[PDB]
Amino acid sequence: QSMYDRHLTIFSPDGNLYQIEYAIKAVKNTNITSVGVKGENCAVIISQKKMATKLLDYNNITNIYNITDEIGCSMVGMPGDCLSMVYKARSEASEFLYSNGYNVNAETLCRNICDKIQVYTQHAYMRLHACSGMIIGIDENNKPELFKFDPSGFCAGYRACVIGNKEQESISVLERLLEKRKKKIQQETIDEDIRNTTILAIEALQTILAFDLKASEIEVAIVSTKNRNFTQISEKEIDNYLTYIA
Amino acid sequence: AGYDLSVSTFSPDGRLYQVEYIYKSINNNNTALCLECKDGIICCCINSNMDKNKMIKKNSYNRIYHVNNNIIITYSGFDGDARNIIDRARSEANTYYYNFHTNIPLHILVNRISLYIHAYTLYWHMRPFAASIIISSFNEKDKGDIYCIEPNGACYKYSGIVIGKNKEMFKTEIEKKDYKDINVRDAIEDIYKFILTSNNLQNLVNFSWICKESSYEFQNIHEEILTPALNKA
Amino acid sequence: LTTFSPTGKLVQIEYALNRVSSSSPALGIRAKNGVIIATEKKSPNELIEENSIFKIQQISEHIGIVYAGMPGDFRVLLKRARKEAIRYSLQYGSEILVKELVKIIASIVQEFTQTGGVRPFGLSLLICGVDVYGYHLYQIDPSGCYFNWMATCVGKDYQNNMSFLEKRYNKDIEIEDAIHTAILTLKESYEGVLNEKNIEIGVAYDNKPFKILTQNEIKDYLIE
Amino acid sequence: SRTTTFSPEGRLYQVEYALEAINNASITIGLITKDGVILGADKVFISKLIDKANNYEKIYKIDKHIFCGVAGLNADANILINQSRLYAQRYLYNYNEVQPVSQLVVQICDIKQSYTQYGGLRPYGVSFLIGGYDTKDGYQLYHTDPSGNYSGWFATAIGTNNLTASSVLKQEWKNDMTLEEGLLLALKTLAKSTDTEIPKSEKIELAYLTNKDGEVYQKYLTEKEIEELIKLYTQKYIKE
Amino acid sequence: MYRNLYDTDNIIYSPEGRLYQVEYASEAIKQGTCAVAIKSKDYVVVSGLKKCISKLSFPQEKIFKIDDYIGISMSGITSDAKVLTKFMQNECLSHKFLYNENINIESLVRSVADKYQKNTQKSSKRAFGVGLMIAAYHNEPCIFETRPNGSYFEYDALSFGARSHASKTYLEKNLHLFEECSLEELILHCLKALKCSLSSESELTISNTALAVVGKNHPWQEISSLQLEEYLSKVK
Amino acid sequence: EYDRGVNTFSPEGRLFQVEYALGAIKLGSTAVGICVNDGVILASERRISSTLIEKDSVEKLLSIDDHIGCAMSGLMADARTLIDYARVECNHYKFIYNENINIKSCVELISELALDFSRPFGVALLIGGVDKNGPCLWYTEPSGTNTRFSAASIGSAQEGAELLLQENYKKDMTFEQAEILALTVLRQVMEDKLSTSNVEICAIKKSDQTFYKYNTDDISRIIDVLP
Amino acid sequence: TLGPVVTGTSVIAIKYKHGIMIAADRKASYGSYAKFQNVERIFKINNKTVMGFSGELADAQYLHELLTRKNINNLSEKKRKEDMYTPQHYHSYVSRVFYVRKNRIDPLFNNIIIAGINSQKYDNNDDNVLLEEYKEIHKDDLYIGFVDMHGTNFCDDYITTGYARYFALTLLRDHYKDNMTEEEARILINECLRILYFRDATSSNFIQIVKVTSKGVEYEEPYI
Amino acid sequence: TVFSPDGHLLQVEHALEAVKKGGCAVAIKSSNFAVLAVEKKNIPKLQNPKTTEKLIKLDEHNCLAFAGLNADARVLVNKTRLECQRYYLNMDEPAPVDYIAKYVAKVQQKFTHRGGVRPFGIATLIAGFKNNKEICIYQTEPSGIYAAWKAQAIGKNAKIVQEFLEKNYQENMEQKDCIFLALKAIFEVVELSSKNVEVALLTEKDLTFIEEQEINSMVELIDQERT
Repeated sequence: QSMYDRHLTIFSPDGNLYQIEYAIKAVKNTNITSVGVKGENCAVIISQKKMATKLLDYNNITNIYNITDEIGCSMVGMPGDCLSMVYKARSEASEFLYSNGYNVNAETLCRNICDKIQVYTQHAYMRLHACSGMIIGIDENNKPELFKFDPSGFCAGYRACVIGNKEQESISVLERLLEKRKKKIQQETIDEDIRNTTILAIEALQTILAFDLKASEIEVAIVSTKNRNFTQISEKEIDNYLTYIA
Repeated sequence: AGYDLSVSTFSPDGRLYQVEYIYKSINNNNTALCLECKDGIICCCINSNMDKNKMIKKNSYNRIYHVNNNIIITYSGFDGDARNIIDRARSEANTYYYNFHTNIPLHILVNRISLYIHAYTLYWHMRPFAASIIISSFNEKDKGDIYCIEPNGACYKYSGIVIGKNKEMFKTEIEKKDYKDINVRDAIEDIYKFILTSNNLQNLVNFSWICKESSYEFQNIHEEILTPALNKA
Repeated sequence: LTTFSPTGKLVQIEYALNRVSSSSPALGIRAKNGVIIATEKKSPNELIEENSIFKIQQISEHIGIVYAGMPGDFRVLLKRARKEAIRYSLQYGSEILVKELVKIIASIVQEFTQTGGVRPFGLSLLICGVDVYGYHLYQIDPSGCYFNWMATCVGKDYQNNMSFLEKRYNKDIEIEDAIHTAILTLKESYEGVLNEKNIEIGVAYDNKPFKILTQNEIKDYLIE
Repeated sequence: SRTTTFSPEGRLYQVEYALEAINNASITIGLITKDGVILGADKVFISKLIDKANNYEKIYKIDKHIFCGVAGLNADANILINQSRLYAQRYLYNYNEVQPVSQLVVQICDIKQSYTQYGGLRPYGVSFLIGGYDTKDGYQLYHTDPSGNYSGWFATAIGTNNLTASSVLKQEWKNDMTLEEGLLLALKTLAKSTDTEIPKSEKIELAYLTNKDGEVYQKYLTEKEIEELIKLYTQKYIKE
Repeated sequence: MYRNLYDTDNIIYSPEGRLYQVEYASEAIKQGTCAVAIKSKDYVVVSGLKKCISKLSFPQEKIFKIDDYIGISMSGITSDAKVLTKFMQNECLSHKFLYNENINIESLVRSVADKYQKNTQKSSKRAFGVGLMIAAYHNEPCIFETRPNGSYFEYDALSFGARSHASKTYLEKNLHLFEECSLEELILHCLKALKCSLSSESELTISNTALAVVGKNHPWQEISSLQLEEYLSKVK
Repeated sequence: EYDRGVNTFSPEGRLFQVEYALGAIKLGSTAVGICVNDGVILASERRISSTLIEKDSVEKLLSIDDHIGCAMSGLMADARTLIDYARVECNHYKFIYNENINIKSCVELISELALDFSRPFGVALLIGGVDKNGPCLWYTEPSGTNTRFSAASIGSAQEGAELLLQENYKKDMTFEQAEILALTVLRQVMEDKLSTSNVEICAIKKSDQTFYKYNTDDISRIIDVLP
Repeated sequence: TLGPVVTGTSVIAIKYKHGIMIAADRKASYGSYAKFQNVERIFKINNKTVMGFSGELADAQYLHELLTRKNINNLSEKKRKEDMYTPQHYHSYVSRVFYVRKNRIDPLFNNIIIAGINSQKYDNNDDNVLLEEYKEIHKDDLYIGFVDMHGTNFCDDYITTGYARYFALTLLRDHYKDNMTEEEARILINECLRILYFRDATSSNFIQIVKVTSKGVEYEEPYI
Repeated sequence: TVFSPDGHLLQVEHALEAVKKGGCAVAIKSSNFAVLAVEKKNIPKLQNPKTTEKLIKLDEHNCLAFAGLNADARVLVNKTRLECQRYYLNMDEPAPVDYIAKYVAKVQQKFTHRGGVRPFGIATLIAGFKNNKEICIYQTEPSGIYAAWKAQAIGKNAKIVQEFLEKNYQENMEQKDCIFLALKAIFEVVELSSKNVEVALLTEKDLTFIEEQEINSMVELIDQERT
């Protein structure tokens, strides 16, 4: 029947915003996943490089967008809504420099994005932005930071999180992968986090996607200390890390 | 239960209806085509609207537009709504030329045009655009690149792409010959052979190529090179 | 455009009250030397770091707030709450009074009901703090009204959760004694029996600045 | 539909539901005496965990000589009080004198009337007994509705059970009423409206103006009304 | 669920992919009177048929004037056609004031077709249901026309809704107008289109068919009320 | 049934909100105006059924200016708004250009105000004058169609007066010729007698180029000729 | 702006049978001294028309960019060779830019000279924006216009702006002939700018001569 | 506010019917004065002056007795008293009754033509003075129409009281005779209570009320006239 989900600013009898609820299903319907995990003095984002459901140049299609030279982020969901969200973030992070001098913090960037998102929720101005992403980046405290935001307002932040269509089949796997490094050996920190976290990150993606995970269909980025650049790891290093599973 | 009315209404399945109908709107209009070559980027545009007018001029209905001397733009869909995007494209070049005194690059124009089309989708009162845009260029050092902008953003780099009423037909004809390293002067004769497969011997297909080492700038159709069409092989 | 109804009651407000009736339980109890607040932090997993997601935020050096509804709305009302704690602090050099602050946030929530094309706030607030006129613990309703409570709960199943406070509360209770009667109103009230550093508790801490109790600090009280 | 549309009967819809929405709210009593106007209230008790000693949300203060007893939506009541306090002060800033209540209700009913006429917004589900003292015509007691049709009175009992409590003032009220006799008069109608015989004193609140050439405008404490409640026991100014 | 949901709004699209509100405007121009224009090598003649609503009434004007070398002929509703005339008049006159050269024809219609576009995406303003017919001459006489959706077609002959099909067929087999350089044969060829496409048993041209010519040494000269019935409205 | 929007079209190519007002103009008082070679003569009824009225405050033939007079029909409360607007722009024209405005330039602006896209003005007029090029008579509609008429009629009884003028209008008719003709069509469609109070004719002569309301005394000498 | 801080010298525009001859030095003086000695002033605005400066060089970019932009917009709608913006259009447009600035107080001190070919009888229906024999013109298809900072505009057969108006124009008003040869025009300017080397305090060598013929816009650089 | 499929206005006819459920008010013109009349009701032993619910002033010479929505008159009068004084500031003359009535009618008309605005559900009647020493009682409806009258009545069952006034309306009357005619209009409120009828005698450009003392001397004579 004609239920109460027509507009976006109208509550339901039980009290649920169904326009927001349907917008989260838009991200789960794009069948594009991504994993983000923060370890010691580093954090990485693993993309998937797939068309949001011939002759397409695969180097152009991606799900990683640097907001600044220090704060990078990923995007999923509808390709139209995710592109405009980066521009509503690049024009915001750069605005922080012109209005406050310092570079924007990773935790302040996500909370400032959610403030604009919440405004479009209470008002019937525009449609919701069917997207999600993992904002990555280190701060002035020399600590890595990761933050995930849903189509609604959220500044959760996780040490390891999965965004995409498989969030209901990955917490049972990421908890074990995180446990495979925290309560395990944990010897020292020889600044070899890439061989310690990213190796224990790509392994998490292989446990989610049952494919062989071709190196020409995956691209990661690191924002660790001594680098501080959100550099996209080259193809040769990606294929080299894929053979480390043996 | 009728949820595809406005553009701000999300379907319960998760899809975004009222914007997917636009793909069914561009699938009934005339087609456009473009492809990469080792000497330039030859374009194409078939206007399959011969059975009703037959009174228009031969070289009047042109659907090839350029923002400046080195970036071409075509339409596929509502010809009226595409005029508004060209106005936003040329103004984007002119605004970029004032603030930076140089030609606007391709990877920064496509990202600004796709934002303009996507911006009208979010509104509850403005209707979305109904025109798919093909943006291409050909650098002197680097090779060409064709960006395809469909409704609801999604800027994608291509190497050959067709959009219109036979997108599932001409796509199979391009993957046969590797057009990445052939020429422009021979591909133009091959393009006219494809149109004859899928519907008469008429000169209603106007198209230009951006580069034939002709100062690497957007030329015209050059009728003398178009008239020796291999109409049989 | 949240119009009236023939029965004489707002229907969108009644629907908004159902959202706060199905969220995490928030609980505040005043005392004679401070006010305490508590919230059952439903930890979904170990990925969410506790120092990021919170339910107890500050407004000034003497005002504490608690959320009880739509988590996405836990920041917009906070931004205008801190902004009002600054606009009053610019003109008037002293601290912002709780009654002067709660009447402004109640006016902000009110304007999101009468305005056309807007949605009411899906949360219930719990403003508490030290004042020059004693202590206070107010509760803001999505309708816009506010109550000068003494000990109340606003989360899920509060019809029976308040029953613990109607029979296990005295007018003269110290802040240290009120902690165990608040934990009992959380652990012994419903599910969430594995209360091991999964409860955020803020206190007025006998006229000192607002203190957010740490996990190991609450562990001293969690043994009973 | 919306408030902009009329009805075939000639009445409205949004302003008609608001007139009924205040009928499900607590009662308030108005009363003009020969010493000063007095007001009544009914604190609705959601639970026994309210402060019940420092505050009460049924009688507010507009100015140092104008005060109203609200009845209706407690949420929407705070806006008009925040709107009437400005008009009671903008008149002082523009004319250097106190504002007469006759020029205040007109300034406040127009803000209600402006909502039931355009904007497409819901009306104000509020109605209150606003009274005060003035040098032009002494003590006064006005009464507004959600439509704006204000009217002067001597005694009014809006809220819940109006027709029963208003009938009490049709006979027991007198033209000459002292301050103490008026309080006992308004105390019975405040108690019998809730179908009770005696107020629990952890209930109803009263206020009174009684200008002693300075407009004292004292409110009441939970201990001060005990003496008034005790006087009702001996001298019962019964239902009738 | 179809046939009545995607019909009254200028925003919604049909599931097939057709903006049915704008498509009604294209058909709304067919209820108007007929019109026809002939593009010769150096001249352009426009034949417009007025419509006498009553015997006491006067035939309302159909062919208008914009500039010396630019004149349009509406076909549709007089409400929106008059608005586009003022927009086209203030635009071309501003070009002769801001600069000194005349306004380019295709650069003018691009502004007029854009006016249709601005009244198509907004939900409040509807589309101009009027079929314009811009006939002009700058360096080569060209004839342009619009529709409710933004369009331009450098036509060589046209028709407009009354008996367009009977008139389009006459122009399809008459493509010798380009060599009919003599203006007298052109106006007789253009008037023959209406004579062979008028209604059944109606009055042919009893001084109620507006005619206008434009060319090399010809401004938008409206054909006088005497030059047409002497020999042009007397050959047939 | 499409009636929600104001600017909706029809599958047959027609408007809807405008067509509703097309029938609203067929309920006002009848009127008739004749454009002769020497001037323009107007006529109307005066529904002053209740004798308590002042009989002069209610008028059907107002004046746009001293050279242009007009009639009214339909919503009398909305007809005054267009006449007040016409009294501004025609007078504003005299301040810019020293000559009087042309009716062709005045009726085109009185019709553009009925193109508010509020609601369309449900009113039809019979604007007439002797501005330049002799006298002209125009008849506007809420749809915006401005058709110059030689002799037309608007009102609840405009159907009967239409065919009467077709069988009576002659091009070589003077003022006194049409003055009796402007009353014989009113004598047919009338639920009363053509007294000296129900008729309110006025004319604009070509000589003085100004309008002059025919008072109660002058109309008595014209209503008694018995056509 | 205010005050000609970075002025320029004067240019000389003379028309003849093969085309338009223009000349200008490269000295950009900073008031009292030669700061820049290698700047360009003869600006190419189309494939058939050019424009020169004088006055403040800084207030020329606000006019050069506002003019070269219009050329690309016109080039993007080139559906015929006759749709190119004739010099009559550019000169009348530049005068409108100066007239709207004259209504305000800021005038953008410049004395722009616009020259070009006002015809379309020489095939150039192909534009090479980013980089045999001549012809004879009827002297009426060659447009050379002047624009003052006050908005004064006209067109003639020989224009000279800035400080050379009192020196170049005098020698050129009586020595100018009709249908001058190419060697006659360059020898006329060479003997003319020599006078502007011993009298003008702000002038130098590097006469950037630019000729606009029926085949393109050339460039040359003598040194006298 | 939009039209109807036949030609009426559902937002105006509803508002025009809304004034029918209101207190009656009758006015009557005379030679050099114009006495007004209104019939209200109040709860006994409460509501002492009814805050002068009717017979509102606008100037020194312009009375106004509305009818209908009591709360919607404040916005109508305040938007009128402001215009009555603004006219005095720009033309240096006390606003004539012809201008006030032409303004009140334009206020109600400006509310039905615009969209998203509820029409003024109030029908009034203004009695004042013109520029010359004259008195013309006007009467405005919520639709926007207005016309002068020699006597008029609006409110609950205004037809039966206006019909009675149409018969025994003399031309020129006496100050007490004109009051008796207005006091013979108690055909709306049964038993003719003196605490219900309120009359004011607007004379010599100075409004004044009528005390209840002389009311009883005139309201009691009507009972001894039906036999």
